[PDB]
Amino acid sequence: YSKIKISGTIEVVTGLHIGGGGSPVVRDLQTKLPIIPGSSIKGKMRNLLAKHFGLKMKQESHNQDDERVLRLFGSSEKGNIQRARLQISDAFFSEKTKEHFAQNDIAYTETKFENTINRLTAVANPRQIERVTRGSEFDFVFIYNVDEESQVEDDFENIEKAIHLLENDYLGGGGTRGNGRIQFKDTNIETVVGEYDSTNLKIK
Amino acid sequence: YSKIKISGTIEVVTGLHIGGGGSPVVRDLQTKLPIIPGSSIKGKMRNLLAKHFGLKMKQESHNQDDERVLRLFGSSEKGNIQRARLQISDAFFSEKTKEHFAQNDIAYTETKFENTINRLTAVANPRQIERVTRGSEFDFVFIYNVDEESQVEDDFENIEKAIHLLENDYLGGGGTRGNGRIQFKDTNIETVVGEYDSTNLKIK
Amino acid sequence: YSKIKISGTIEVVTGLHIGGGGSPVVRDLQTKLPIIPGSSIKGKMRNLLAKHFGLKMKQESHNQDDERVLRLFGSSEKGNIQRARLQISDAFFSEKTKEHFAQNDIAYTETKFENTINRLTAVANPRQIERVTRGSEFDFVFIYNVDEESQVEDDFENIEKAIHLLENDYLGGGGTRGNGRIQFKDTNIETVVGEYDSTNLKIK
Amino acid sequence: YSKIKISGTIEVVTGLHIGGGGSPVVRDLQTKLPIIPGSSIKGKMRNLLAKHFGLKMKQESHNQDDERVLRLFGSSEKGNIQRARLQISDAFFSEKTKEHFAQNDIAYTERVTRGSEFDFVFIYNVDEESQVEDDFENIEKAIHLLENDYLGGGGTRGNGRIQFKDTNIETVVGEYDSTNLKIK
Amino acid sequence: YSKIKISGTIEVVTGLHIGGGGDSPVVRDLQTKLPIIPGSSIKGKMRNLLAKHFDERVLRLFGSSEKGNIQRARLQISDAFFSEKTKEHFAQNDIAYTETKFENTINRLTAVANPRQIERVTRGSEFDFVFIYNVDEESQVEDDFENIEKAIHLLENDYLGGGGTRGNGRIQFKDTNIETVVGEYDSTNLKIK
Amino acid sequence: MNKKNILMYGSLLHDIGKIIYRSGDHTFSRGTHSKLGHQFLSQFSEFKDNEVLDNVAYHHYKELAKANLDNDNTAYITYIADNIASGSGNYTTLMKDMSHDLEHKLSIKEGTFPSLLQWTESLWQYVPSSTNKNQLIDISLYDHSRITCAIASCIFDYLNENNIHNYKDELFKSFYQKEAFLLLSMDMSGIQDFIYNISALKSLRSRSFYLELMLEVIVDQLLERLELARANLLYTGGGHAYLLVSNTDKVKKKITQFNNELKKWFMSEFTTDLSLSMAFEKCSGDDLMNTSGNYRTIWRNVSSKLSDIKAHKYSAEDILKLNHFHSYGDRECKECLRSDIDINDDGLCSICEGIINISNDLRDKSFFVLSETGKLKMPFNKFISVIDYEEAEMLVQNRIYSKNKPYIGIGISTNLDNLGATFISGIPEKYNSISRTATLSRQLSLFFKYELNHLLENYWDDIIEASIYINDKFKEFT
Amino acid sequence: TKVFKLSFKTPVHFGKKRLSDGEMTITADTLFSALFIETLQLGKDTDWLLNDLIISDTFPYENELYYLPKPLIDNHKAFKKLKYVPVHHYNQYLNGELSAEDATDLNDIFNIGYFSLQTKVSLIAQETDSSADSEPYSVGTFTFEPEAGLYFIAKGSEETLDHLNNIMTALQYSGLGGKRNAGYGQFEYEIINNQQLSKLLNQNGKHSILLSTAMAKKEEIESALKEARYILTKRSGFVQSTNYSEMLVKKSDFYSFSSGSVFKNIFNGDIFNVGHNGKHPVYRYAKPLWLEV
RNA sequence: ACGAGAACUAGUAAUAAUUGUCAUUUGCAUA
RNA sequence: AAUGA
Repeated sequence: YSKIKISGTIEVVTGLHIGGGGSPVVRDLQTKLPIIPGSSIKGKMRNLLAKHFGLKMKQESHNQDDERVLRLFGSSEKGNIQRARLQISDAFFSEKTKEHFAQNDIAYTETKFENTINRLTAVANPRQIERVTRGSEFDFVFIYNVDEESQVEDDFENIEKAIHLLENDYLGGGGTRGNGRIQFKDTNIETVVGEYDSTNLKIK
Repeated sequence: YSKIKISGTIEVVTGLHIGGGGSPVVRDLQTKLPIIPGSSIKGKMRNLLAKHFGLKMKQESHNQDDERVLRLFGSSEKGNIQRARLQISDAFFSEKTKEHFAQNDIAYTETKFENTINRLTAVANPRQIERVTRGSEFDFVFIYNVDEESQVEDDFENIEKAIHLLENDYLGGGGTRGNGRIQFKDTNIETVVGEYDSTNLKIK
Repeated sequence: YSKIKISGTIEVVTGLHIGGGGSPVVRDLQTKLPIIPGSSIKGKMRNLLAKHFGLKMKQESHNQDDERVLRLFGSSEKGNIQRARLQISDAFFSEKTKEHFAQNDIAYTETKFENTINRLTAVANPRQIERVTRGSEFDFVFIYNVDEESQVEDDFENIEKAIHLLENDYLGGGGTRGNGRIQFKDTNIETVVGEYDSTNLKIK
Repeated sequence: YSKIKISGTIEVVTGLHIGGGGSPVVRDLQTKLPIIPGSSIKGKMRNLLAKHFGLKMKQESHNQDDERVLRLFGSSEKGNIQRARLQISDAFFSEKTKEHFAQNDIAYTERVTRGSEFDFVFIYNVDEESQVEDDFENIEKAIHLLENDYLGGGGTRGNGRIQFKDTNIETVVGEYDSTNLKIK
Repeated sequence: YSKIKISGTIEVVTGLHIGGGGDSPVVRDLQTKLPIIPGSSIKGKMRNLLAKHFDERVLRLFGSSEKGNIQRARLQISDAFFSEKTKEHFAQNDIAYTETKFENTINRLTAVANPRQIERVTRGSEFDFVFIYNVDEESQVEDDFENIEKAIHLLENDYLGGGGTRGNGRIQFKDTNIETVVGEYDSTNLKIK
Repeated sequence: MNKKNILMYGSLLHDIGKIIYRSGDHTFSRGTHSKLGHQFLSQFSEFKDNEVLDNVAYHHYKELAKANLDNDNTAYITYIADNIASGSGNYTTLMKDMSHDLEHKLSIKEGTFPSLLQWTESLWQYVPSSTNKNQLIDISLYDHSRITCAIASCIFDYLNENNIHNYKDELFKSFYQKEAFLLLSMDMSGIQDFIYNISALKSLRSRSFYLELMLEVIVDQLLERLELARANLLYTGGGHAYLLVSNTDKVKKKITQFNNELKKWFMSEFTTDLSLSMAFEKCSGDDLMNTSGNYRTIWRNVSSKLSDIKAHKYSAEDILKLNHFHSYGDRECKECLRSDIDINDDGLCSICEGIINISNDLRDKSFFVLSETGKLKMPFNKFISVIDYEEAEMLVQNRIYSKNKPYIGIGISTNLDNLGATFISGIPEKYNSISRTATLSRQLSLFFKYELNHLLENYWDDIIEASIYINDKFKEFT
Repeated sequence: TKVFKLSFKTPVHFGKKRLSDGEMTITADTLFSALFIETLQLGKDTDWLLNDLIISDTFPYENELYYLPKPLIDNHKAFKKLKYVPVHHYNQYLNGELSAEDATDLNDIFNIGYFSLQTKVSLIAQETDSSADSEPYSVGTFTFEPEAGLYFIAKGSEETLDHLNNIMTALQYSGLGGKRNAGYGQFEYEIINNQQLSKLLNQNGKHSILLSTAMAKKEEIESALKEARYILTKRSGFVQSTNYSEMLVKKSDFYSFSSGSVFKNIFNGDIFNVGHNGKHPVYRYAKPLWLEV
């Protein structure tokens, strides 16, 4: 029984709006800074990697997916329980970035003003959207459980596919209108518990 | 499943005034330079390509519009499920322009003084408008989702129609007085995710 | 739905003082050469072609105009939405004029010294004003949208009359004392978007 | 709104020296040949016409003139708008004079050499149908006074008196009859 | 015969959700309305982890006592409570004790979304805890403490409560003190991290 | 026909001419109520008992004053019991129906008295008992008639058991003061503990039913052992049974014997979780009547001796036999948690399994039958079994317990905060009699057992709403 | 004749028949059990305290106040809702000097904690294997206010009570209830001698009030119940480590008097054997601790 | 030798899909 | 800069 740890940095490319309040952005209430919830990341990876493999109409109805997808994220509802293997924790604002922003006096949040033009009348109506600044960083951690020895290489291949797909997609809302693009950098793999070596493993 | 990448440069022909913060312009605050938001590009292209096809008064009432328009830009509102197939990203002030403008001592912003003459009174009122400078450039990236293997050619034909129409129109605000005229250069098509071909595809 | 292009050259015969930087002359910051803002042309043409038709004092108080002017130019202020159908861009020095002034070693600006002699005291007060060298040529473009297959002919007759009145007038400032007289030349019509027949139209 | 036009030529007899340079003469730097600022003719006709009618010392202090000058010439600085109805344009040579001088090999500057001709083109807007006759008879009077006075700087020693010839009163925009007018 | 007490504090790294009432309603006291971690929660999670690692060890330390053989529990785990330092600091900085998180679910084939709420103990809080060990066999205390150390390690790299696959529950252990409270057995050398 | 039956029959219906006079039937509404009733009943062939006619014709003063009856005839004892108890077309429709029922349905032979009792109850439970202008009549005619019967039977037990034959001279105030009859009380403990011994929410009505049925069975048995009827039972329910008997040596000995048998059986069936206590205090004809407010005193004394008997409910032999070893280690009842009884395969003992089965049957079937062998245990080696309607009439052709169904004529059948002030005081002055507690108990029972079901027919927030509604209704009640 | 004060700080589970039950106090038999188990655990001698120690029931206390069980000596509606009487009024209670309004105020002031049904689950089932239903169960707990708790009375010589001191010092780290190994029921204690407690314990009268649960020996029962007012309560339960199967081992039923009993004639008690088909005896405590008023 | 003792309120799901800070406005009037 | 949705 072994547990493998993955840590790294999320970098914001264009403005990001997780916006879980409802238009505010989600904040920790001990520090008053933005955070990236982990259920967002898990849900987006579920959707993307599921659509990669065959997604059927009958498989559309029941929220069941391919066997591989269920194996990596868990089903545990179908009368055939499936325990998950990949635990996704939240990510928080980094100390390097808060130092930099306080030094150069850069506010942490933008308020973009937007407009809509309706048809037949051309009377516009405006609105306000808050969004994280670009150049921000967050620190992310993943844990993966070795419930079986012979599936590790395949599972990490699939996680690499999910990373690629997410890095060519968006997190949060307003993704088609511009918001929410990310990259991952400075990763690291380590066997934090157990006796399973993880030197040949990599997530780009 | 496949995602295809479009990329290129926007060339500013006359003054551009998005004014997203509004008489200032819309700026980043990690670098304090102008940008072109993706929202405005999407909206203007959509309005052109909808007007070019049919526009009915009842269809004018509620933003109900042609089928191809909703297939390529997304509605999923009227109980029919349709998420957008084209992802449009923001445009960031390019590096070559930065180098040239720095080493010739040319600013990034014109300040134009405007006048209004009243009727039957002949009193002038002055105004100041802050326009992005001529000769600039920006960089843009689009992502295309392939949700159906037998519509790629048609959707790309509609896209090149929208691009051509916009090369004969204005982006921004106050374009009926000489603002916002743009051009597109150096367009490249790549398939980022999948095993799909993009050698016969083109956009002018 | 289609879009016609009107192009040509504006030739200045007398002094041209526009002073948009104001007593210098408005100038591009990337080439360091004068321009005519499109705002000036649109405003001057609107005032001329609007004074010709009925110009009521009650309409002047409420800034209401004649229906022809609003359909050709658009106001959308009285609760009735009217989008402009004629788009006017700026002007710039033509290549031939640049080559001619470069070969002949002739500058682009004249400094005129003007003397004011005042009543009852006779004290001569001098002034310096900058003007654009007479005999230079500017390149202009208008874009015409078709929204109704019929009214194109009437619209082009009206734009003919507007060009005529402008050609018997001055552009810019300092007109009632010798500056601003220009004319149009080398007008061309070429349908650039759509499938419309506009080869019998004639702009002189 | 009809645009009527006046055009004519001006003959030079006394070696002229305007003083547009502020000892040279003002030149358009496209042809290096003498010109005449339109402010010159505008202001000089203005001053003569103002002198002819009553001129008050209090109005001299405040740069106020008669209603005729405020209409024809127009100032629009007292809080009452008066846009000018007589666009004066800058005058150039005539090609006749240039051809004659080139054939006879005569220079232009001594001062403005004698025997020149100048093409002056005025544009008159008809903002009111009725007052047309009064305005044009006033312009005729002003032209006569100018013909019997001097234009230029420092002309009080024999320079700056010139003649009017060869007019043509043509309507260029409008549908108004302009055959009964005259400006000699 | 000796009794040993292991005392310390546990810190909440990401939001915690035990939620016995639900699932938003987090377990509290019904009078002081302060969140607590029941000892059954810790006992069960540690049992599951340590069993997955490997038996007679789990049976001697947590006790079975009905499988045809009767073994009595050798480790007693108590409830945990909010600490005074954290109450003072939060009262000064004006922070609430509990957060509310808003979430959403998406229908396949229908793309319609519907909401949820999850109540969750705040980040940075602290709890105080004590465990008791009854020394019934002298030649086994080192083995029992090796096993308890492994259990605390595993629980440190895992989650407590509900919804931990989506990002809740992570905890840390600080400020350990190991004192022999009844008897004359030498426990000034033990360590638990 | 035993003379006891003669008195009892002339006793229940001795006051029916009052209805035939209120009905306005011109045929039999001209004279005094006694002769009106006699004339009415002189029709039907079954009711042609001569001494019953004599009993019903003269239940007042002048009637006996001018009738010069014999020395042994129940009209005198009728008079005495009546006195001690005492302390518009719908009536015409009712007497039409009465004529039809009397000539068609009922039987007059021995053992038909309970059927006659249910008949009178089902018909008369709302007739105004009297319309006296100087009195407040909070009683129905049913209560006057029934308590008159109970008093009559008790007076007869007393007079006959002491070997007196000259009833007239003995009973025609001096007798009213003698310690003639007794008040008797049964209280069963442990109801709350036994009712909440279930492991879900609707299952706690079956064992409520079991407790209620046992109380009714034991009280009906007691009345049978003493040669009276269910007339002599004032109140039942909760855990209580208030009853009235005679003050003679024979009944005292029989009460003692019955007490011993009940104590033995309750200990046998259940160890100590359910008991039964019986206490009796003697009363005179004056005590139940309102003379010097002594009724409160009587009630308090009965409660006092009841508390004392509760304090010392066992003896040394019992407590030593209880602490005697017995076999254990076998499983206990999964719902009832008691390991002294043999258990079946399903995991429930005899009584708890019987209760669950009888609740399952009660949800569909609705008649209970008291037999020698059957399903659920009862005192004295008797059992209760479940049967349906037509089955009930066939069994009647060859005792039956129901649920609030007033079926009449089918053999013998028995249809099944400030409380202390109401139960002990009632009306302190001018109305302090046994009849008033009778009617108060009847009205409270109608509210508790029948009106509560009607209220709940349409049924956390609900609990509060019901509490507020109950409080408001009780405020309106008093 | 010292008294022991105990404060808990954590909820406790005592219970009557099931785990769903929550109870405030426990009985002298439960504490004799605790002390006996702890002595056998510490390796000492049970002989000294088998037949020299007299223990009483547990009783509640509040800030500076003490309560005692209601003795079984006009409103007859308010007293029946009372379980404990304060010490200062104890004598006044037995002389009929307590009024209804005072009793009602007492009922008002007597809140010393609250109750809670904690719900839990079990996944040790085939949930480990595959799809299998979870099993929600419920435990009942009682919680004290910061200044309430329990007190006990113990008497005898000085040596026995020094032994008792040692036993309580050792015991204060185990628990006194049900789900002890789940995190319930620990305490800290103090040894007290109050003046008024000694005054009540040293009265002189004709009757006697029982502060424990006890049973008369055979040869005296016939003379014990001459004039008495008592309550019999069946006491059953399961054993801790008699034989192989726990289920096959369950104590034989026992009946004993309650803690408000009044006896005109005193009896000594006995420690009773309630074992059968076991390896070692299982004792129930039954020895009375009197107060004579 | 305490109505005892073994017993994680767990498990699957996120913040969504659509939307142009745009429409009207001559640095202009006098020696 | 002026008034709006």
